[PDB]
Amino acid sequence: ASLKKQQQLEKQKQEASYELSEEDNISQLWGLYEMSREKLENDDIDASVSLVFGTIHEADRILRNTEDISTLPKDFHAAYSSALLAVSELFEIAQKRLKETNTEESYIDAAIERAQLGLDAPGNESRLFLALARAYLEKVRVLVWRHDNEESLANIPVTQLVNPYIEKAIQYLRPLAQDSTEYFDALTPDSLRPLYILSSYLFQFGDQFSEAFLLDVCSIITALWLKSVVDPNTPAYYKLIAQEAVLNNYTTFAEYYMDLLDNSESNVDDLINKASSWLNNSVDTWNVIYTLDKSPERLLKLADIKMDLAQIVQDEASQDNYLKEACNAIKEAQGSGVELSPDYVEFVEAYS
Repeated sequence: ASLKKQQQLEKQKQEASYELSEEDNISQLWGLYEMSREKLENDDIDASVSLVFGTIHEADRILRNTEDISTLPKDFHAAYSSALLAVSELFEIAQKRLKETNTEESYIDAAIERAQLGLDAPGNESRLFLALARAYLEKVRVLVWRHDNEESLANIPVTQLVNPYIEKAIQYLRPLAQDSTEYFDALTPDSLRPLYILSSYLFQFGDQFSEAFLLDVCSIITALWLKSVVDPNTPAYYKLIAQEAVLNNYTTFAEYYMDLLDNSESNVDDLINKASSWLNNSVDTWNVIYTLDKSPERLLKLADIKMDLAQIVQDEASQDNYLKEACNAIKEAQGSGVELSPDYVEFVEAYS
């Protein structure tokens, strides 16, 4: 029940740890950051950088003109943190405006430090939790890169390096994913891009996590992507970005079960059903995507999903259906002028 939602939710957090181990000026800070994201979306990244540094300078100015900085709301630290992270994100251009002793990673560290400073402030915490999560996740990505490229780190296991920030990210994502956290406009598909770092980390090093941990953390991710666009009046364009991430997450999870299949001999039945289930969640989401953006090359993706179903299903009747659906999707794509790679071409020939 409702008390069970908290009893199980609590078990998720437990296994998770074990597994991983005036004022109106605030609204206007956010506006500057939001506008920087509008420019980024329009691919004018120089302007996006200007708006970002503008946000930071305005944050500094609010701070020095505030009698008591401990009264600045969480949303102030959240906006400032988000601006700092955006400098890291756009660092290739942003570095041009800075002294040479500056790094992308240092801006990620600052974004983390600034959001953490908000943990103490008054006010709604949603935007802060999102800022914290986004910054922790960019830190993960950079640590992965440092692990592959810095000689000092070569012999430290990636997971050892990175799990503490993965754990912190999940600590702040989990509450945002709850239905008790009402939607809020900083929760955009754009803002959730760092969720890809978490997904692939889990995928790439899933071999060290329980199944239950994966299912727990993956449903957090899915829940967030979906929430960023549940308002039925979200423009299709944004719905698209979220649904493609959800689809990536479903196919990734299917592939994880299919991987266990292609090794271990137990329990094929269990593994086949779970894999199929995610593959079918994929078809559903793909269909949702296809209504949002009917584009013939997408049919090749449907075909891939159906071939995976064909590959693992245990009854011939279903297998024949899947293969036929794949074939039909591939032919229609081609009939709509989509270039078929030799793979696909040969599958249509091999089939009929």
